[PDB]
Amino acid sequence: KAVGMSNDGRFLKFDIEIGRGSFKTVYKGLDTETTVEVAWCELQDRKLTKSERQRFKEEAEMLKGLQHPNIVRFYDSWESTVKGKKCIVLVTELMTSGTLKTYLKRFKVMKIKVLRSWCRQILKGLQFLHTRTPPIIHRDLKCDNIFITGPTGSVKIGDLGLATLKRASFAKAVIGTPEFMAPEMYEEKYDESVDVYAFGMCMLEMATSEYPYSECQNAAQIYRRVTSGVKPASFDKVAIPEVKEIIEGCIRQNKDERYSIKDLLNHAFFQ
Ligand SMILES: [Br-]
Repeated sequence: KAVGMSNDGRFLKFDIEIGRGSFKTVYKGLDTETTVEVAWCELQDRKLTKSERQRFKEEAEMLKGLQHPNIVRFYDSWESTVKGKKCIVLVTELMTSGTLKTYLKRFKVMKIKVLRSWCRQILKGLQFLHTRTPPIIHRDLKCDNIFITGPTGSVKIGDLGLATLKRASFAKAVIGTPEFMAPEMYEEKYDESVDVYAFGMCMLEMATSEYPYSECQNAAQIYRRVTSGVKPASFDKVAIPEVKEIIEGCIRQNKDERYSIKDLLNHAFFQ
């Protein structure tokens, strides 16, 4: 049934595809030690630099020991080869129910009581990562990497291994839907506040049911609006005055003017 193994043989690869990217292919896995299914994701190694390659060798060990209700479990990482393609396999907790992006497409408008519930859980996980020693910065938090455990269940934060491959200082092709980014990401100088900006945009997408800066055609058009202080058109479509007020304080142009995770958890909306 398998088409791969984890060298030590703790988990094996199957020929069942779930997700796809420009560098990633997600297949089903199975832990032999705990008899539980996992996510086998191959990452083409040839595309990765030596500077980012040695990071994976060090970051993975730290990600292994992390345990949190709102964090997708990281198990192992190693370099792999199939036929003539070099790759790196990330093995993580399997998420079958999907993401927030698929939920927002499936159910259009999201309810207020479930929005409060999930956003709090995102902040619970974000606080966890920042309170680690040394602190962990997500860098690339978006709606399609916040995974649901069920249709009613809690949310978990994923793509932690993929986070170091965000490549903000890198030039990428103009294809598909352009991704928004924090003002200080383009300069590689960032901290905890970069995840707050990402959260504010995530809550915006959860409330308005649409992708921010959709009026723009390319990423450069988004850059001009983000760096100058021009907010997305969807921001005005927020019905709830309280939710809009929280978003506004998270998507500030200056990183020093943004709310802290502590402030958002202590906020009246999140009880
Ligand atoms: Br990952």
